[PDB]
Amino acid sequence: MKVEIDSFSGAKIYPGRGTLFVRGDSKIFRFQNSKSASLFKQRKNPRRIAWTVLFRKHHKKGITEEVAKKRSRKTVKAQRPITGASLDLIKERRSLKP
Amino acid sequence: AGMTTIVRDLDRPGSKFHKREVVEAVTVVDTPPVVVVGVVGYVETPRG
Amino acid sequence: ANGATSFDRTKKTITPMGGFVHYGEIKNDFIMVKGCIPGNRKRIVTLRKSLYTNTSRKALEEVSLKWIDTASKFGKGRFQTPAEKHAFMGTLKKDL
Amino acid sequence: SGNGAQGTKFRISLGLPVGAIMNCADNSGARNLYIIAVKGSGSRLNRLPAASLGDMVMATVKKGKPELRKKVMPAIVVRQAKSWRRRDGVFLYFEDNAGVIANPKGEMKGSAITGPVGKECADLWPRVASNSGVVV
Amino acid sequence: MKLNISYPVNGSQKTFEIDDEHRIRVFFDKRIGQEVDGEAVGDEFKGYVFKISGGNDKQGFPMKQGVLLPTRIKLLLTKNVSCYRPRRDGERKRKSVRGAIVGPDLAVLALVIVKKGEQELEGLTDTTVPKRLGPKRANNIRKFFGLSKEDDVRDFVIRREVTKGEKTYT
RNA sequence: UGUACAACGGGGUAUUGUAAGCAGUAGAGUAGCCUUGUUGUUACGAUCUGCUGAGAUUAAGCCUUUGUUGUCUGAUUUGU
RNA sequence: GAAUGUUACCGCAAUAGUAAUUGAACUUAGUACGAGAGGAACAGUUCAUUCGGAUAAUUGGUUUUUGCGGCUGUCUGAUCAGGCAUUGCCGCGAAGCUACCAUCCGCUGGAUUAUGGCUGAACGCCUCUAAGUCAGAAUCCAUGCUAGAACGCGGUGAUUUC
RNA sequence: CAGUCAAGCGUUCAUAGCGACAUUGCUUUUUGAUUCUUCGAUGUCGGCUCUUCCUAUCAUACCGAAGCAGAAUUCGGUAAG
RNA sequence: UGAACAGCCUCUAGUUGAUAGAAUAAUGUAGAUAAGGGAAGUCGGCAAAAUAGAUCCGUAACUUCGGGAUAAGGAUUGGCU
RNA sequence: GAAACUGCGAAUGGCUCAUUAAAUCAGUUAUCGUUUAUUUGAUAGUUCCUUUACUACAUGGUAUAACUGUGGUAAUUCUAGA
Ligand SMILES: [Mg+2]
Ligand SMILES: [Mg+2]
Ligand SMILES: [Mg+2]
Ligand SMILES: [Mg+2]
Ligand SMILES: [Mg+2]
Ligand SMILES: [Mg+2]
Ligand SMILES: [Mg+2]
Ligand SMILES: [Mg+2]
Ligand SMILES: [Mg+2]
Ligand SMILES: [Mg+2]
Ligand SMILES: [Mg+2]
Ligand SMILES: [Mg+2]
Ligand SMILES: [Mg+2]
Ligand SMILES: [Mg+2]
Ligand SMILES: [Mg+2]
Ligand SMILES: [Mg+2]
Ligand SMILES: [Mg+2]
Ligand SMILES: [Mg+2]
Ligand SMILES: [Mg+2]
Ligand SMILES: [Mg+2]
Ligand SMILES: [Mg+2]
Ligand SMILES: [Mg+2]
Ligand SMILES: [Mg+2]
Ligand SMILES: [Mg+2]
Ligand SMILES: [Mg+2]
Ligand SMILES: [Mg+2]
Ligand SMILES: [Mg+2]
Ligand SMILES: [Mg+2]
Ligand SMILES: [Mg+2]
Ligand SMILES: [Mg+2]
Ligand SMILES: [Mg+2]
Ligand SMILES: [Mg+2]
Ligand SMILES: [Mg+2]
Ligand SMILES: [Mg+2]
Ligand SMILES: [Mg+2]
Ligand SMILES: [Mg+2]
Ligand SMILES: [Mg+2]
Ligand SMILES: [Mg+2]
Ligand SMILES: [Mg+2]
Ligand SMILES: [Mg+2]
Ligand SMILES: [Mg+2]
Ligand SMILES: [Mg+2]
Ligand SMILES: [Mg+2]
Ligand SMILES: [Mg+2]
Ligand SMILES: [Mg+2]
Ligand SMILES: [Mg+2]
Ligand SMILES: [Mg+2]
Ligand SMILES: [Mg+2]
Ligand SMILES: [Mg+2]
Ligand SMILES: [Mg+2]
Ligand SMILES: [Mg+2]
Ligand SMILES: [Mg+2]
Ligand SMILES: [Mg+2]
Ligand SMILES: [Mg+2]
Ligand SMILES: [Mg+2]
Ligand SMILES: [Mg+2]
Ligand SMILES: [Mg+2]
Ligand SMILES: [Mg+2]
Ligand SMILES: [Mg+2]
Ligand SMILES: [Mg+2]
Ligand SMILES: [Mg+2]
Ligand SMILES: [Mg+2]
Ligand SMILES: [Mg+2]
Ligand SMILES: [Mg+2]
Ligand SMILES: [Mg+2]
Ligand SMILES: [Mg+2]
Ligand SMILES: [Mg+2]
Ligand SMILES: [Mg+2]
Ligand SMILES: [Mg+2]
Ligand SMILES: [Mg+2]
Ligand SMILES: [Mg+2]
Ligand SMILES: [Mg+2]
Ligand SMILES: [Mg+2]
Ligand SMILES: [Mg+2]
Ligand SMILES: [Mg+2]
Ligand SMILES: [Mg+2]
Ligand SMILES: [Mg+2]
Ligand SMILES: [Mg+2]
Ligand SMILES: [Mg+2]
Ligand SMILES: [Mg+2]
Ligand SMILES: [Mg+2]
Ligand SMILES: [Mg+2]
Ligand SMILES: [Mg+2]
Ligand SMILES: [Mg+2]
Ligand SMILES: [Mg+2]
Ligand SMILES: [Mg+2]
Ligand SMILES: [Mg+2]
Ligand SMILES: [Mg+2]
Ligand SMILES: [Mg+2]
Ligand SMILES: [Mg+2]
Ligand SMILES: [Mg+2]
Ligand SMILES: [Mg+2]
Repeated sequence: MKVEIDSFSGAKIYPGRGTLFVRGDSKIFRFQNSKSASLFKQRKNPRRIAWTVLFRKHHKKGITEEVAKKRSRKTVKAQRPITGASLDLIKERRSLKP
Repeated sequence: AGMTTIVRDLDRPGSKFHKREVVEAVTVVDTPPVVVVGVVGYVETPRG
Repeated sequence: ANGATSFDRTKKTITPMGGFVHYGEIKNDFIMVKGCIPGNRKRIVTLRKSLYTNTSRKALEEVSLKWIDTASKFGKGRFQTPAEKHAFMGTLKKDL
Repeated sequence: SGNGAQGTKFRISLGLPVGAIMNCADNSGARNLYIIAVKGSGSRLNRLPAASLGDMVMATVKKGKPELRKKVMPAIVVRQAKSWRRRDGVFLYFEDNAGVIANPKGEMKGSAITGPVGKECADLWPRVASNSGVVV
Repeated sequence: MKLNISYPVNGSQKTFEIDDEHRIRVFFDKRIGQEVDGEAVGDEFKGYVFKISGGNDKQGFPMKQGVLLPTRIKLLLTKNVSCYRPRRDGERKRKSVRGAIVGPDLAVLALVIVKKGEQELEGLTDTTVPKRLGPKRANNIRKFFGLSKEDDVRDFVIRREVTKGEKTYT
């Protein structure tokens, strides 16, 4: 059960819902309802239709907290040395100086 | 009360839609418990 | 989670967004029967046991739902829960 | 349907009644296909037979190679337009009515099908799955 | 689907196999690079945090960070790019590719441990594997040991023993 | 005279597709006064942008309600 | 819808009506039959046709929701907000109604016909028939479904005082 | 439209399927023959639409027969659901 | 407004006269829309739909050389500056 | 001395005669109208910085192949994560 999305308006298309259009070049366009489907058949440009995802994304509308920092990092520092060259004598000679 | 849609895997060995999803329409009947308040006895007669 | 499934999981009843149109909410047990039934919404109905034992195979098939549409029936509903709707839409001029 | 269609077909909306003309989709010289009959259709006083996706009709070539015109020949509907609904619950429709000329057994006449094809047609006649670009 | 887990602190890696759609479903709609808290994937991976790094769908096509789309696409790929090694100077090719959005259409996820949980994972936390080669350029040796441009390398370079049988070489 | 009924009001659900007002260094540009400008200044300019997925409508055969106001004995007839 | 005391609820069932239809594919099986060429069917599965009764989750149609938006002409000084053009025009448009253009459901018992038989005389033999009897059809009678006799019926509730 | 006799047809074989010369019938969607009814008026053809009925059954159910190996077909029965 | 005495809106003047009320069944009369097909409908494209102004480009047979011709076929059109 | 990186080469060769009619081609000009790997010959004291408490020159930075290892596809000179 895949919840598709509207290739014009960008709404979720839950099962058995809306229409599916298979264009000449074999490109599929899934519409959630007749509104997007007619607006599509009208050569309407979703980036000019205020209420669409594609319009909002392009106009940076309401995004707020995605352009807000997060926290996803770590801290490692473990030694393996070199294969064939005693990983033991690679920490004792690794006593360094400055 | 109303109708709605349902998705389920069909189990029909031999059908082109065996083990595939279908969407089917279903009605919903509101069904709160009936309360019993009497019994009625019927006898058979040559007139029914 | 009347309207949830072994595969849906999410807490939600069968009542669609904004409720069964021309009806109400369903706050009690219910029978969910496949297909359509004679008579219309709000009408007293009688569910009756079958009169013969059907070996149909079509009847016999044990069924388990995957998903029960709970989107509003008052329009072209796009959202199952008010949760789901808020997720996709964001905060609004009312709201927080 | 019928001869050499291994498989059944689940019923789908009838979009092409008799006298409809659909793009010839193969590469045999025919340019369009004029439906004069549907194979395995039934009788009802004043009902026009109609074809759906994957049906087998009887056509004549209205525009095409002269050695292909003025005669009857089978054909297979490969693309609809009249939106039908599948058992997974989708209502889908092609951009054009289209079909490919075939023989009673169901083998094609040309060596390719140009444009996409519906699965319910390709699932039904193998030699269409042979020559199919993108399906559905 | 098959998870392909890498412990890059140990250089360890091993594939696990997960059935049960609910356990998997945790990865769905998650992008490449999104971290995933483990306990949802199992109790063995309690606390473990997995960064999603890539993987292949059925039919074997690779993912490609940055595409979005839980579908496949067909892109124009270039030198210095993922899922393509050119064969010829300034050659581009149009190749299919799977989208960085996880879906049940995937044969294999590819995960990279970031934080370790409360329990050990066998062929991963328990084993450790050595970094094949060691520094070769001068200053990299002085920075794999910290020495100052005084200590002279020559005797700080690595030395790998390998034997002729009765002639062990260095 | 009460999990009463009604009229409004609130919340939900829908439809459309961003209200009026105000602001702007957006705007092909254009005028007018000199103190003729090292943004001179004051306005004006289809449209654009921001407050604004805003505003507006939403039961008339949608859903819901601790709020507000109100209503709750007129008429006729019937017996083995 | 008057009248069989009033009124109410729950029921019976006389009589009447009645309904489903046809095809293909898989498989049986390249099987039985055949020198070959050719070439079945019963059981099982999946669908279909013609018909019928509903139904509106979905998809489609419809639009005076004159709901939102848009456009022309003009009239209210401008603005806002509007009027008028027999519903001014256009896009979208919920609700309702609605489409093999959409979805869902369409029961199983008995008795027979033809026909093939059993036992068996007439007629020491023989005969499915004379007595008796078995198996049998898209038939018929039921089951089921729709009315419910407004002069067919039962069960039950309450039954008025100035 | 259907019988009866059976000389013939059917390699052989009257009657599987047919059938001459004759002869007996049925039917009343043929056409005639008649002129009874209507000329102070019974709206003339076909089609559309829709119901119902007949069976001398084209299909579908179950059967009998074949000059029925199978497949196909022909003759027949109960049958107008 | 526009080519206009056209249509549509308005000033002056003049009307607001045409039984009324409540509903919005069937069937109508008058006004409209319909997915996919596109005359298969029908005696017959009956009815209906389609086209349409203007500026530009482009225009066949045949001809009594006057035409045929808006032949056919295209593109363009607001507002503001 | 495999693999791989890096460099160069693959724009030569070979084949065909379809297009092409002032085009190609030819003989003759022009670059005072331009590009040119290579070959051959030449050609480079200057690079920092308010200009004493100096700037790695005794030589400054990582990020990758091959490789190890974990993988995906029926399938290719497909390639992913580590
Ligand atoms: Mg609609
Ligand atoms: Mg099937
Ligand atoms: Mg209510
Ligand atoms: Mg609805
Ligand atoms: Mg509704
Ligand atoms: Mg007809
Ligand atoms: Mg369609
Ligand atoms: Mg081929
Ligand atoms: Mg293909
Ligand atoms: Mg009141
Ligand atoms: Mg505004
Ligand atoms: Mg303000
Ligand atoms: Mg806005
Ligand atoms: Mg009403
Ligand atoms: Mg309040
Ligand atoms: Mg008295
Ligand atoms: Mg076989
Ligand atoms: Mg064979
Ligand atoms: Mg033989
Ligand atoms: Mg129903
Ligand atoms: Mg409309
Ligand atoms: Mg308006
Ligand atoms: Mg203003
Ligand atoms: Mg007026
Ligand atoms: Mg007028
Ligand atoms: Mg009008
Ligand atoms: Mg407009
Ligand atoms: Mg609707
Ligand atoms: Mg209606
Ligand atoms: Mg159907
Ligand atoms: Mg039907
Ligand atoms: Mg059925
Ligand atoms: Mg029944
Ligand atoms: Mg029964
Ligand atoms: Mg009986
Ligand atoms: Mg017996
Ligand atoms: Mg016997
Ligand atoms: Mg005798
Ligand atoms: Mg008998
Ligand atoms: Mg007897
Ligand atoms: Mg006898
Ligand atoms: Mg029957
Ligand atoms: Mg009944
Ligand atoms: Mg009676
Ligand atoms: Mg009466
Ligand atoms: Mg009665
Ligand atoms: Mg009685
Ligand atoms: Mg009674
Ligand atoms: Mg009584
Ligand atoms: Mg004789
Ligand atoms: Mg004989
Ligand atoms: Mg003879
Ligand atoms: Mg005889
Ligand atoms: Mg005789
Ligand atoms: Mg007679
Ligand atoms: Mg007679
Ligand atoms: Mg006759
Ligand atoms: Mg006469
Ligand atoms: Mg008379
Ligand atoms: Mg008369
Ligand atoms: Mg008469
Ligand atoms: Mg007359
Ligand atoms: Mg013989
Ligand atoms: Mg034979
Ligand atoms: Mg045969
Ligand atoms: Mg018989
Ligand atoms: Mg007989
Ligand atoms: Mg009958
Ligand atoms: Mg009868
Ligand atoms: Mg005028
Ligand atoms: Mg009058
Ligand atoms: Mg009136
Ligand atoms: Mg009407
Ligand atoms: Mg139409
Ligand atoms: Mg259309
Ligand atoms: Mg057309
Ligand atoms: Mg005709
Ligand atoms: Mg035509
Ligand atoms: Mg006709
Ligand atoms: Mg005529
Ligand atoms: Mg005619
Ligand atoms: Mg005429
Ligand atoms: Mg015409
Ligand atoms: Mg006419
Ligand atoms: Mg006309
Ligand atoms: Mg139109
Ligand atoms: Mg002409
Ligand atoms: Mg034109
Ligand atoms: Mg312009
Ligand atoms: Mg190289
Ligand atoms: Mg060469
Ligand atoms: Mg780097």
